[PDB]
Amino acid sequence: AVQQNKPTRSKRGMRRSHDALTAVTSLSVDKTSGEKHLRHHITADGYYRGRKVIAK
Amino acid sequence: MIGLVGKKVGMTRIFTEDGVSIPVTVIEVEANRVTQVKDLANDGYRAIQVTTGAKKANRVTKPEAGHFAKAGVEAGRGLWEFRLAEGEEFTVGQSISVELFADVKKVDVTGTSKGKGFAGTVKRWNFRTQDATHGNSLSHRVPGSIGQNQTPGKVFKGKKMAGQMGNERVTVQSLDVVRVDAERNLLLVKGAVPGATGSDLIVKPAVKA
RNA sequence: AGGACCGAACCGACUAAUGUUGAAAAAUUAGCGGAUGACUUGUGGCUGGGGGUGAAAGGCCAAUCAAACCGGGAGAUAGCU
RNA sequence: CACAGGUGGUCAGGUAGAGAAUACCAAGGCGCUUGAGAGAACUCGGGUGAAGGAACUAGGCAAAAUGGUGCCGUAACUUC
RNA sequence: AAUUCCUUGUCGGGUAAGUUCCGACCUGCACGAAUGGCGUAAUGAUGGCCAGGCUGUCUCCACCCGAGACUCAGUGAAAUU
RNA sequence: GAUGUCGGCUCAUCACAUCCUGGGGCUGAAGUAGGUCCCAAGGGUAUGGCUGUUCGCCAUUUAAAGUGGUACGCGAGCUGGGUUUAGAACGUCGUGAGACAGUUCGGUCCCUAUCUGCCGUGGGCGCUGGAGAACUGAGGGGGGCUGCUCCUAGUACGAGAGGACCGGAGUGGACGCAUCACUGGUGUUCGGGUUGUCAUGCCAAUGGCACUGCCCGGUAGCUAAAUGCGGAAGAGAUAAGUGCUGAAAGCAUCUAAGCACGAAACUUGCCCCGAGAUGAGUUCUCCCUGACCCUUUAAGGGUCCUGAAGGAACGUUGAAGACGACGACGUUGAUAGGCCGGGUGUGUAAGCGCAGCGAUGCGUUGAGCUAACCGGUACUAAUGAACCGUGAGGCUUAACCUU
Repeated sequence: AVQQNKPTRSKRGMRRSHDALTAVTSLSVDKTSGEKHLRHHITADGYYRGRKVIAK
Repeated sequence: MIGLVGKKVGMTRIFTEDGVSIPVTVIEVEANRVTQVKDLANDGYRAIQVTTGAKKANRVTKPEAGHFAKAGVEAGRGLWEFRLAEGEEFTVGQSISVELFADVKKVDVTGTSKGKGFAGTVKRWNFRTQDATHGNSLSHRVPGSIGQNQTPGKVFKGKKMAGQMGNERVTVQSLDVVRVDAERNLLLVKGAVPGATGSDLIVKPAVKA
């Protein structure tokens, strides 16, 4: 139920070796708007694949 | 002898004139094309590598295309190897049809069993369920004891516990060959075979005999 | 008429499960007992520690009871750790 | 503790109902101060179940079952 | 026997099978007459036993609906050492 | 300054002094069936009544219901009937408080797993240029049970009664794996019936809530009670045991030389995993054929150009799945949803007309609706890109090009 010995800082780091986050490989660029966005996601200005989806 | 690669179409029944219903699994065995022949001199053993079906040309990788191109055959959905019993001769590009099973009368069917995911001991190992009442506390389907006291202060290897069940290679032996339809590339075998509909199956003549 | 009957409120706490570093230092859920009476409840009052009270279990007397709590004798004593 | 507990009195709508039970509602008041996905084992709270029907178990624990009104009818025993 | 050690006494009843139960027997280890004896209708969340009904209690588990468990974002404990 | 107990439950694992099955010697072994001893641990090895019981007795099964070790295995796995607190009685002891290893009724079982271990599943790096596949099998697991009936044969045997060995065939029990065609369960995502109540203005028709309100059916999926399959045969070397030839020892002798048989044990054969088998293996295929600079001049560093095979990522997703992983697909496209057709299920919708005072009935009508299913269909979403991964791959030696 509980530990018999205090795990080391080395053991703590070893467990956290798989906790590293992964950054997005790259961001797509809208063909017309030209702004960066997540692939398959609309841009911040409401564009997607150069179609100007609803932006209100 | 060598076997063939087919697809599990499904299950149906065959009504005999004597009033007997035979449960049959329909296996679609298209022509198997020999992509490579391995011999003792070069590979150290005798076998034939075959392919079946069709694959999108756009999705065939260049390393795979070159392998098919050398044999001069169209790409299939995969590659499988069959050992040769010291009396079989095959040539690259040869097509093997379901007629090979014409006079076999009994086959061994291998496939990937349906995946049950993370299964408990009751389902996976047929463990007996404990009492549903009479004071039982949160221990209705739990495994129970998993070892002995200090003397073997450890759990033995191979202990039956919960874990992945199914989705593994399984062979069912000695299945009667109900029908061999060369025209429709169909093979009917009495009984059920591993895997879901549309999965690949490896059919070989029965080894037990 | 009834320490009568069935049954809510109300007062209890027989069984089971849950919870057991709990939502809760005793509760929740489903059942359960009494429910015009030796009933239940609000407010105020009285009984004080070898004493109280007790349809009596050593029960209860501020989450503490085979002698409450607080301060004092007091740095009791400890051939024991 | 912004705690499933405890806390006396007063007010008492509609339909069904014997009813202040219960169900659904009015007036009125709330969705309980982490959410979003997934749809494994296992745990918790529930629903259903072939054939059998207490073989379970210390024990029918738990569950299932019975359940209302009217009429008919109702044993041993009894302090009537 | 809420009492009986020997003891699962013996016989009968109930069960295919009954150390329990019920009825007799009396060899009462170690009942007995207001620290009452023996009966007793009614009553009991009381102890034991047997039936009908009923069922996932069980043979033997299957599926399903929800709350967790699992993954993501925010916050962020504990015993132990 | 805590190593929790009897029995039950769950889950086991080993020993062999073997209960069954297998192989043998002897027999006061005719046969059938036994007795005794030897070999053998592969697998298998009851349910119930009573009692807290283990045990035991009893009932009825089985080829058999083995004996032991494992903290009298197993409570950070369950139980709490028993033992073993506080309540209360009986018998008994005591003047009494109380007591009994006498009985009797009642009586809180906590822990979110750090490490080892185990069951699963990933990440990293390695394997010497990189990459996509198919393999070899060192090694490791799984499996190994058995009844009954029939034929041989009413034969051998036996005075009869009774009744085989060896061999062959069929059909079962238990167990295991797979599967959903059938028989069924489930099916709160499908259809219908129905009670109370509220609402959609009202009628009609519907919806919410009442355990899915209560119910009746039921698709796919999952699933057992459902239906397929499995244990082997064979081979090698043996155990007890039986032998052949044969001396030491003129004989005898299974053994000393030599040679042949011999069991569910052993090694194989069957099934699964498996090259982190760092001893990192094999085969096939694919990709890369730049230009310079510095220097402590070497498996060195840096710049420019180049960015392949392939991979990953993202998206649509799956009979794959806890998450990773694995599989399919991404417009040169059926991956998912929708849509179209069909099937299946439910059981004749609504509206209107007719009959009836009415509740209802009838016609339109096997109607309407219909999830996960089947066959199709680019209508919607799966975007051009970007990102990772490079630029011929060390040294030594030997044989070949230049036998």
